[PDB]
Amino acid sequence: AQYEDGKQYTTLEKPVAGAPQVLEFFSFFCPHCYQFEEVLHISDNVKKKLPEGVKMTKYHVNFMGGDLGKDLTQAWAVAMALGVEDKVTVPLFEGVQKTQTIRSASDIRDVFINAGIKGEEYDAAWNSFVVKSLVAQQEKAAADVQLRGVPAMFVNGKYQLNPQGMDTSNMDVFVQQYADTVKYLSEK
Repeated sequence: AQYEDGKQYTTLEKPVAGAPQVLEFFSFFCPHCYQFEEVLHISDNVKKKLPEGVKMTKYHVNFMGGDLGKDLTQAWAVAMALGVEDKVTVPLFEGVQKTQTIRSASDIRDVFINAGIKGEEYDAAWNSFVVKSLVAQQEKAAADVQLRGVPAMFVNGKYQLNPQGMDTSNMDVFVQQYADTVKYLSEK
């Protein structure tokens, strides 16, 4: 066929029940993730092609960057709880990978402050059980699929995108193949 299991995607031989429809994992320490977000704009092009009645989910992971990796998973929970993902994603990626000015939880906090989140509001969220449970969700979703690498995308808890099987000569063509593959898997 044109889309073949083991080529543009793989099937999980243990499917995950009740999973989010489109579920993407990343790390602010992850070099391809930086490309995916700032250069390729994957999440965004996928969304533009998804049918509707299908919502998109993105989670941070712990297994890169040790202690700071964990802080970032908690900060991303704060971002989700406050609905400020689209204001902190770029400065967090650049702070970790470009300027390398993020070295502590306080440095992560500064990014939110600079993005206009008030200090008390950030700290309140950081310490809240709603954020604790949101951290728990991120961990559980990753555990459910035995996640050992990012970037990663899963459709309906049964299919895993396989970008290694796509031409990268042209960055735009790669992105559409990626997005079109997600749509195909979505309609399966």
